[PDB]
Formats: sequence, C-alpha cells, structure tokens
Amino acid sequence: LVTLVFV
Amino acid sequence: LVTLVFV
Amino acid sequence: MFKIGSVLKQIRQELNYHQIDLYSGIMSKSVYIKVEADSRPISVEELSKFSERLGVNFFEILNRAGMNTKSVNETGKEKLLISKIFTNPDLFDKNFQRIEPKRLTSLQYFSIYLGYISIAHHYNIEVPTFNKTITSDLKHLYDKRTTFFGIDYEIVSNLLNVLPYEEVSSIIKPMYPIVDSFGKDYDLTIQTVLKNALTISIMNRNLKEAQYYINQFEHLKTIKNISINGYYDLEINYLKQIYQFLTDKNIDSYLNAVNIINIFKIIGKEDIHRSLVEELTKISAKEKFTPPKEVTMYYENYVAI
Amino acid sequence: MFKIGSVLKQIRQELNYHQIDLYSGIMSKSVYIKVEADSRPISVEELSKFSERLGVNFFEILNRAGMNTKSVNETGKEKLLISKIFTNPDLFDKNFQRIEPKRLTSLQYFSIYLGYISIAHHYNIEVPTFNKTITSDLKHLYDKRTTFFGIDYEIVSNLLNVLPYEEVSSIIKPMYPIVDSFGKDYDLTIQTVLKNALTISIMNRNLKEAQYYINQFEHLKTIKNISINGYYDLEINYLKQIYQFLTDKNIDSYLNAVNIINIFKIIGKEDIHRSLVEELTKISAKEKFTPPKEVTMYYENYVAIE
Repeated sequence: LVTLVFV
Repeated sequence: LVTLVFV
Repeated sequence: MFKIGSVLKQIRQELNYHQIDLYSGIMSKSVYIKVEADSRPISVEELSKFSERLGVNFFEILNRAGMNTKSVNETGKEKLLISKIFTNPDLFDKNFQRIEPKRLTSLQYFSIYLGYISIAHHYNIEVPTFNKTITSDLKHLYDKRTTFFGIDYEIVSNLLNVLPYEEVSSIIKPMYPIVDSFGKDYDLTIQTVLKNALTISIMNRNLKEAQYYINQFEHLKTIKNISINGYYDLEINYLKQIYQFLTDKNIDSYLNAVNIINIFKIIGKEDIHRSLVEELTKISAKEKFTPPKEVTMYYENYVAI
Repeated sequence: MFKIGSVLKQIRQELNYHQIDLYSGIMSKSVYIKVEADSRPISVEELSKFSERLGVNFFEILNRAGMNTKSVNETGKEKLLISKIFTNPDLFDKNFQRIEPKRLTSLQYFSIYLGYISIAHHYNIEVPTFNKTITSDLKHLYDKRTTFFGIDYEIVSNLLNVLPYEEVSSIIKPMYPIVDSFGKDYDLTIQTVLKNALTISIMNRNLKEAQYYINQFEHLKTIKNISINGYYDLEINYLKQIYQFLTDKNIDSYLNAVNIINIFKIIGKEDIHRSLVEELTKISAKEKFTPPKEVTMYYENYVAIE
C-alpha cells in the first residue's frame, strides 16, 4: 500500500 | 513471552 | 515556552528527592528555584543532567512538558488537520488556499501541501496549480541536497502518492542506503518510503525496482538502532512474497502473501486489512498503481480513512 | 557534552539558510554565533524555535546532536552491557559486584540490577543477596508512589522475569489503566508489562488475570498517541487466541494462535519465532511460567539471545 506519513 | 526492556 | 520546570518539580517530589539532590554540582539553589518555577530558561545540557539525577527518561520529561507535539506546534496542527479534511472535504477549499502559498516556506509545510493534494485527488477536486509547479518545486527543494532528514523521507513518501513513480524515482535513490538511525520518527519515515515504493513497483510490475526496495528494507535490519516497524515488516514481507510469486512462480509464495494479509484481520487491523485485500485484487489483475478509495495514513499508528 | 550547535549549522547550511533566517527575532547575531560554535549553552525554548525555522524535527536534531541514547549517559552503557554479559557470562562476577551496591541510586540503576539477576538466574549463578533484599527494595521504591514513569514500567517488566507473579502483582495494578502517551519509549515499556504479565497469566492458567491484561492492552488502542508495537500486537493477539481456546474451547482459536506464531517465521523473525514455539509447547502441556532457555529482549528491536 502507499501510505501517507506525518510526524 | 516474558521480554526484558531497556530504554 | 513549555513548562519544563513544573515537570521537574513534579518528578522530583513524586520520587521524593530534595532540591539539593538535583542542583548539587549543577547550579545554585537560587537559580534552580527559578528554573523549576519556570521563570528561567533551561538549557539542554542542564535538563540532561537533571534527567540523570531523577532517573526518568530525558525525552519522556520533554514529552510530559508538552513536547507531545504534532499539535502544540503550528505545522503540527496543520498535519492533524489533514486527517480532518479527509473526512470533511468541504473544508478543503478554505484551508488549501491558506497552505498552498506557503508550501515552500519549510520542508514541513511542503509535506503538508502534498497531503492536501492527496485530498484533492481523492475527491477529484481540481488543483491546476499542482501540475504547473511540482517539477520546479522539487527542483528548488532537492537539486542541491547532500544529506536528508526525516521530513525529507516524509515528503518523498507522500510525494509517491500524488506523482508518477518515474518522476519521484530520481529523488529517492540518493536517499539510500541508510547508515544510521536518528530517532524512531526518522526510522518510521525511512521505512515508509520503501514500503510505498515497493508497492508501486510490484503493482506496475517493475520487478527490478521492487528487488531494490526489498533489499533496502532488509539492509535496515542490519543497522542496530533503526527499530523496525512491526506492521511494516508484515506488509513489506507480503509484498516480498508477491514479488517471489511473480518470478519463481510458486503457489506457496502467493499463499504466504494471503496468509500475511489475513493475519492483519485476525489481530483487529480491520481497516488496514480491507485495504490490503483491495490491493492483492489489483495486483492479481495486473493493474498499475492508481490512488485507491482506501487511503492509509501513519501518525502514531497505521490507520485508514 | 552535546554539539547541538554544530548540528544547527549543519542543517542550516544543508537547507541553504542564512544566520539571519534563524536568530531574527530570537537573539543577537553575536550570541547566535556562540551557540552555533558550541560555546554557549542553548535553552530548550530556543532550540525549539530554531527547530521550527529549519523545518527539521526537534527530537531528530537532538538525536543528531548525540542524544542517541545509550551514548555515554552512564546508565545507557550499563544496559547495553547487559546484552553482552548474556553472551559472555564470564563477565558477570566483576560487573555485578559493581552494579549491585548502587541498585537503589536511581530507578535506572535498579532496572539494570534486575537485568543482571536475570543473567544469574539463566546461568544458575548464585545471587543470595537478591532473595534477601527485593522485598525491601520494592517496598522502598514503590510504597509511597503516586504517578509512574516509563522507567517504572521497565522495572516492573524486568521484575516479572525474576520474581513470582504473586509478589509483583500488587505493584502492577496501580500502574494501570494508562490514560496518556509520553513518548514512544514510554509506550514501549507500558506495553511490555502487559505482554509479559499476560504470558505468565495464561501460562499459570490464571484466566481472570489474563483477561485483565488483554483488556488493558485493548484499552491502549483507544488512546490516540500511544503508538502500539506491531510485534507486540501480534504476540499479544496470539496469547489472546490461546486464552479463548482455554475457555470457549474452539480449535479455531488454537489454530489462529499457531497461524500467528508462524507469521513470525515467515517474516524473518526466526529467533523470536523459535521462542514462541517453545512457549506454545509449554502452554499446550499446562506448564507454569519458568524462565526458558530462549531469552528475548527489547532495546531498539525485538531480539533473542542465543
């Protein structure tokens, strides 16, 4: 899957 | 399982 | 800023330590009262020392003080907001018009910008400005880069979801292999790039690229301190199994992929499981990568929308 | 002892930012050069601001500076050493004699102390002092506690491996439920206590205790920001499946447990898988919890000894 990361 | 943690 | 002082007093008292037990050899009892009273800025060098006196983790102390960011910080709120708009697209228009112009102010804002583009694409909302800016934006941002930070891997990770692989491809290569860990949040993003890339690669049947990424992830396992994401290890391995199936053509490999996908369901990861299944279906039909209806994200956990 | 300054210059230059872009509104160009030259202590309030100017994560900056824990810090090296002695027991004697006396100096040292006791127990090495001090030690440490920190959950986590559950039981209850997250390292240890407890509970067939822990872990999933450990989610669920099998007695539950344990093998976690298998064997035979031959640990990853 293509996941969106946000730290 | 019983694991040993070390931070 | 944050009240690191109150926290220090809190921990000291809870553990029953006297002031003389902390400042002894570090500072005067006079100024210490000021630090603890949050009236005097505290230096990292000092906090570190108090952290050893108390016996409580240094980063934990910062967290307790409010470093529990992702919200306390300007850009932090913007990122959490992205999740909101994904559930309430009616809030896109106004907010985007706000972020879009300041997308190049900092690497943080650019990642936020890319998050919005994903909302627009998912809701077929028009964003003409995008296609007429990305190339230059990317040029501007990485043309002269040497070393990359966590936010960079985050950007590239979110960039892969709104831009054809052929374009992002060149930006990725220089960022690997990884040689050292710089925090769990850094280890999280560097793994996401590989996971997202490996997916697009296996999907579009670019088996040579797929192998590259499977090797890059495997490399991370040799760098003690990287701390691999369990969920990613499972997901990446399922892709690794599908990869093998597409080459060594052995039903076993495929069955393993299915078994892994299933485990996600068995452990309560319903949302991520549903997405996985939707993905296996498309690969089995040789469909190229196209933003699905199931949008997965990762803040403090692996979730869907 | 931490070049936070050099790092700041490094990041600023790499991103092509001028000094005026960072100190403008924060401090004079004069003192800033001192901070960056690592000749003037930098306050958390300041670094935080620079962190926003640069656009790079605040904690990442600290890590790059050397905050990569286990780096000196004193106690950090002692913990990494524990792993070494586990592979070279001949180094126990000397080192233990060193840590043992300073076990109550700080919560950090106590956890290190408990780590050693585990080595002694695993190599049948004698440690008479232990049985004659723990009770008092625990009394001394938690008798008057109110709030608990990550290191506490770490202590209790390692304590469960060297002391009968009946004794540690009382110290755990007050530590739960959890209501908020305080860093990933904190979320790691709080999950370990539940994982370890749930294991001993299911093994000794204390099904009421087992349910308690299964529920406490499930509660953590409702606290956004906790960030659960994938590997633990898998392991805990397998125990959850064995729990169900021992009650609602359905072969499906047992098969699920096996399936989960197998996934560990399929993804390369050979060491932890072997340990899991050894554990299922014991559970299927109704064997109570007893320190195995396979010793699992968790630093930056879930690993085994040998």
